[PDB]
Amino acid sequence: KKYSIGLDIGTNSVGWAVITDEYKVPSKKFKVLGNTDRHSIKKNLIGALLFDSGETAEATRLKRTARRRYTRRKNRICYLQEIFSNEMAKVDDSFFHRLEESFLVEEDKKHERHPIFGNIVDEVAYHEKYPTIYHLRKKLVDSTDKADLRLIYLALAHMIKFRGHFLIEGDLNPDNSDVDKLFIQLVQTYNQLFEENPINASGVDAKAILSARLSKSRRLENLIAQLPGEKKNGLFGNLIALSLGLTPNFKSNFDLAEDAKLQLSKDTYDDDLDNLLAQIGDQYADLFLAAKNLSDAILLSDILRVNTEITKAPLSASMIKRYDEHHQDLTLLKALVRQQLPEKYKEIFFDQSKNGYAGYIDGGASQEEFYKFIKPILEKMDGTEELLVKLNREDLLRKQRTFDNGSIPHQIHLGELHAILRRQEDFYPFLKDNREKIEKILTFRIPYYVGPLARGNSRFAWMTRKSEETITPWNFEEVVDKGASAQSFIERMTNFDKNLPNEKVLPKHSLLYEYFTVYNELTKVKYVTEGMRKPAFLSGEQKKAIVDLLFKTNRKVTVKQLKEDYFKKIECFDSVEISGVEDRFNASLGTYHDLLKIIKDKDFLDNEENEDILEDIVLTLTLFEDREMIEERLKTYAHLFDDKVMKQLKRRRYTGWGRLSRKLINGIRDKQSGKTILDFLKSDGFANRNFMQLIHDDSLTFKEDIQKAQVSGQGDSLHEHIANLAGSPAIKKGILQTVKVVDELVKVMGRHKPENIVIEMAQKNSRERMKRIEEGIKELGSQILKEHPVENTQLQNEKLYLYYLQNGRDMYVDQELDINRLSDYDVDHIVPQSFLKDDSIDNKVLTRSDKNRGKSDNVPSEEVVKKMKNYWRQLLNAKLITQRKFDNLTKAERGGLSELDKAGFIKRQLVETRQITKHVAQILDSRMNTKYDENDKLIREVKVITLKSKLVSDFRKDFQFYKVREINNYHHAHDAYLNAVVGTALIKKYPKLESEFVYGDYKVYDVRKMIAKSEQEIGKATAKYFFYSNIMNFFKTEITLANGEIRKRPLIETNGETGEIVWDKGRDFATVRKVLSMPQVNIVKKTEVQTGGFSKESILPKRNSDKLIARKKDWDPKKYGGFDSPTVAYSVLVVAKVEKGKSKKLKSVKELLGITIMERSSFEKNPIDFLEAKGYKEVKKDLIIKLPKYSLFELENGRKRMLASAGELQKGNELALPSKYVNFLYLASHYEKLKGSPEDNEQKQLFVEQHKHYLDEIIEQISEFSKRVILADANLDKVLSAYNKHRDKPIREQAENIIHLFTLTNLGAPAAFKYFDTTIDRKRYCSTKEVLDATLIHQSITGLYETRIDLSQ
DNA sequence: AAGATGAGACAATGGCGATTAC
RNA sequence: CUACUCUGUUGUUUUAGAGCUAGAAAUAGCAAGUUAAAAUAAGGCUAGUCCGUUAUCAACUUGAAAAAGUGGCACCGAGUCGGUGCU
DNA sequence: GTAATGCCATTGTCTCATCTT
Repeated sequence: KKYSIGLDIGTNSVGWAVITDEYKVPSKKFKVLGNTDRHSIKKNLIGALLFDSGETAEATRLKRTARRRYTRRKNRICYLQEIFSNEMAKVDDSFFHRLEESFLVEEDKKHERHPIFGNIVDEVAYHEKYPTIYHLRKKLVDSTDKADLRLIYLALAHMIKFRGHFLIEGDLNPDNSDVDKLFIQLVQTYNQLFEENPINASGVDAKAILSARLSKSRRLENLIAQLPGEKKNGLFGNLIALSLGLTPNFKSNFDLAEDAKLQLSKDTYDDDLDNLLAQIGDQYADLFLAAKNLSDAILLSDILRVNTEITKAPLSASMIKRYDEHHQDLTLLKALVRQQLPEKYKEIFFDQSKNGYAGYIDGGASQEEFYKFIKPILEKMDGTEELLVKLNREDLLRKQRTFDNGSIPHQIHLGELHAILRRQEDFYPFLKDNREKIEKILTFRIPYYVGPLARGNSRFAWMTRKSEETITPWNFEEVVDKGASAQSFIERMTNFDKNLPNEKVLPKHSLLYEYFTVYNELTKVKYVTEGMRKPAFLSGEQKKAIVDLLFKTNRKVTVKQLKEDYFKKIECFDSVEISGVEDRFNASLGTYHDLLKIIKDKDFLDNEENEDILEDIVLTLTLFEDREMIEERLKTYAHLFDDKVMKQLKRRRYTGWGRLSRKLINGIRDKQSGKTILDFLKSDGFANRNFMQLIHDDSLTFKEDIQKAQVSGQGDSLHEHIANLAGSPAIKKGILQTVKVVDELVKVMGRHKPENIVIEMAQKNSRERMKRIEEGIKELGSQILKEHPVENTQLQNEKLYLYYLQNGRDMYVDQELDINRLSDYDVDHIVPQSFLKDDSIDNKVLTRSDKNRGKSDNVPSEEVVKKMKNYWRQLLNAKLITQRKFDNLTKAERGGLSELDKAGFIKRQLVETRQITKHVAQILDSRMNTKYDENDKLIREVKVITLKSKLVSDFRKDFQFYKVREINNYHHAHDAYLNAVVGTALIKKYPKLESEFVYGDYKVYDVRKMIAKSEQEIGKATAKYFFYSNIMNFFKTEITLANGEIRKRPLIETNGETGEIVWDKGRDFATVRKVLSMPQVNIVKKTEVQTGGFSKESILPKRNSDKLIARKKDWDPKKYGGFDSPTVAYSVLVVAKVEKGKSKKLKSVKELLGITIMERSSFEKNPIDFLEAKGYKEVKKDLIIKLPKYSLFELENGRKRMLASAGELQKGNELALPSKYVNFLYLASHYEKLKGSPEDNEQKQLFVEQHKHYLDEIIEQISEFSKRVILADANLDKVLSAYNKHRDKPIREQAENIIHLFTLTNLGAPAAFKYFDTTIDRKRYCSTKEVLDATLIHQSITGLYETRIDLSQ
């Protein structure tokens, strides 16, 4: 029995269906295991696996690095105590011991409750003498007297524990720290990036402006006032606003559609910066980097207020001044409030719940919340000067430990540490002996390229050891093989090219890469002069001349500079027109101009012998960021340069990686031509092929070379094949599940492999079209928006959007369209639906009658093209229409549609562009087909067909097999079935087109033979598959062309070459409808142990509740607080006995106990001991059942539940709504947006109106389903009541809201939903009792093989 | 008319506590 | 398009920073607050300045584990699958 | 006393209304 499998792979579901030769879904009897009376069940071979999305490893990575940081910080403190130990033992015996046990309460604390001195008197004296640690630090830096060793340790430990950032390398100096130098660097980067209309800031006094004590916005405005050519909303103004701490919007600066806001203080700035940079290119990356540096400088000046130089510790003195000012402002505030506003004093200083001062100090109230709370209070009170100016300047009652301290470099803390060590050096000899040791503890930082200092038991570590001793900050240089460690780092961090494995990818800023992309963008440029009247691609000599003369002289090349300074200057061409590019060249030779600015030797940059040297330099600067390792890897080229520019070269840094390798760009060579990819880009004769075309085109050896190396890089296991794929972990999980589903399906069919496996990979728009309309209108100059104003909400209508796209004019006739008579007007297709199924705006026009297109079934005639070509050219250059639409509109002037165009349409409909789909097909093909013959040829028994979603979607829309995702989860399985049907139909109808869809080595049939010329009526003497280029015409009974003639096709479609019936237009559509109507579809929720964090991360205060979880073994949460809300890994049905407490009373209980993630290892180590520790006795070990999340139970009347938890359930049933209601809902909800022909649209609308009683019937279906299964009668009553409340509303709205009503009945967790204004809150199933007497159903991945256990026992 | 800030609603399911009802 | 290394600042939690005056308390009037220690997934053995939140996971049999095995075919129907013949 | 009906969480984010430029 031959069969085929259809698959719909997604990130949260995998649809699957099995079809026969007559497009039927088999129904089979499957054995049922367990201990019930049901031994067989009938199931349809169609279903869908559902599963939670796979997660990325980012969060785990962050947590891991955080753990490492905490560990290493604690180790730093342990090092400091190790240095201090013997002399602290001589001074105080239990000092460090008291410091470690500071957290414990006095009952559990073995030593005195007072940490530092152990007696209350000395503690009071210390705190009064030093109320903050910065007081002690400033004293120890500015006092020559001998100090107590405990206080010295406190200062050093505070400076080491919170040591500051490492963003600045080397000693602190004005070149990389003062605001002025970084401002000059910012305007230098700005002028370098533009140079046309640059900003000159020679006169500015950046220090006096940026460091001045004023509000942020007023400082920004004051700096803008000093630059008359720039404004606050300019790019530079937005950069300064970003550097000062404001939230500037860069949307207007780059005309981006979506608003991109950046805030340096926000933790999510980097990925936001990566999104923005992705939109505008990485040329601005270093610009924003300089802004960040400038921000830190400004921040450092905001903290380093005490610049008077009378002290040696600027930071500690500044914190003292902040303390004093805080004290003054506090006492003044209390005085003013008590004087003027006696009432509400308690709300500010005692209440603490509403963000008062007590909330600012003792409650969870941030600085911005406290300021926001006290701003109106200060405004209302009198005598509040000198506090509001501080509040607006964000310097009122500041704490010493705030979010600003991230900007403090570690060289300052190092300075204060050096000062303290030097002051107390002679008094304590071991400080003199261990000065460099302590300094090394503060300054030592494990390099990125060394990584975890493991000894073989770390999956993430790679470093090499030159000894066998504990790595410390002092012996790191002589124990860590930095050379070998850096080499391993290189070997690990080098990703391999997806096109060619086993070859390292070049850096993104490599010179050869920039040359490659520059030529790749330049080769798609076409020029038309005055006389030739036809587009001609640039020749090799032209490319070399333009590159050498223009691209090697300026960073930005625009079309105007290109035509003015090359074509007119050298080629003497007065007027040129360019279609390939829009405004400028996206590619650029950034690295070239960077190196030119560094070494200032233009001839050296163009010598082809020095290419490898420059590639080595860029690679070294890309891989590493540390100055020492860069100097080590750049020492070989010290003699080449003058050693002045070498310093500037070492300061340059590059980040990023490309996607292609050197061997692909300029390595592999065509055997016949003898030219590499780059050589083909530079020279290719008349026609110039781009990169993607060389990969696609089979006439060259490049495609063969890329294909033949794909299987070398692969591995042996399935896991390695899945890990090598290029996709998110979610789709990789879905792919693995798909493979397993295929394995089970071929097992179910008696180990018979299928014949075919068909695979499918499962307000902004209004803004884009609005910006498009506004730019087109502003460019043209017709003020249609003035006489007929519209908003982005109304622009969703097709006919109105087309009305505004066409300047309010008819496309075929020279007359204006009537704004308020669009119902009489028709929407025409530039390329008819009989040739290509393209219903986008790119191929649609609006006109009063589609008879104006003319009599031909092709593109519009030449008589209309000749009349309207000028107006279409004005709409073209005004960006109202695209280049392709203009090409299609004016195709009759060039003969009309051609065989190459029809072949392009066929390839557009039949080939899948996504690489991930091809790799999945490769995996399935390799796993399914594994036989050979005597020779070395692969026998392909199973064909893996790759299909596009558009085909099945159009199949649904054309024949009313409508999809409504909100009804149930059946649509995945249905999509898989329809994929199988369409795939099998296409492989049966057109076997010679196997190379388009089927994976593997096939004959590359040129499509020119297949396309029939001059309507040969698909003759049989010659092949002639089709005259009309639409592949899905044979499913249709009639074919309506663009003129109105209705062509007829036979009732039974058969293959021409083999005489096999491929589609019976009666029996097969009836079969498809019957399959779509089946109510039993196997929907399976993949059961999964829950993993991840133990609980909510919140560390809650102490409470009298046994739900609290201890943060450490001996930290009783009733005294110390802790975590609550643990996640249940899985539930465990246990049959056991418990003590009632009134007596022994071993009542035999049966209940689900949730094993939390934290408890899992202990429970699995020894379950019985764990359960006895929980209180259970005489546990029936053999009856314990492991129940992971989504475990399925069936109760009475087919009602089903899924396990969400140990104490909560989810809905387990699917609502098999009849097909007629699904189609009615789709039609009623899509009333205005039918997007079909007018007659067809009228038919659908009349069908909806004639069948409006289906609304009440659907409500009845939801009601009866809910009463049987859902059991939420309060919500059902709410629903029915709301439906009766809104029966007056239009049919469309009632349909749209019934769609929301199906959330009441959906499989999975209950969720709230809205019926018009009314909201129905979720009813949860917060009890697991009933499942203890239900039937548990263990399911295979396909759900076919079941095991039913009656838990009554 | 555009940009920024504040408030009311959405994500999105399960655990905790309170509540209420038998 | 994933994956990875180095690093910081906040935050939270207990304890320390003596509260003072009345009053049998309850509760009232005021003073004060900015800082610090320690933990920051419980923990693990392999004892490293390492690892612990990703991937993977129905049931049953054999195994410490990677992993191997276990479930008849047609026909008439179709409310979550039912019925009939052969085997 | 036991068993079935709103807030919080890595407290993010999006849209609408009002005020300011």
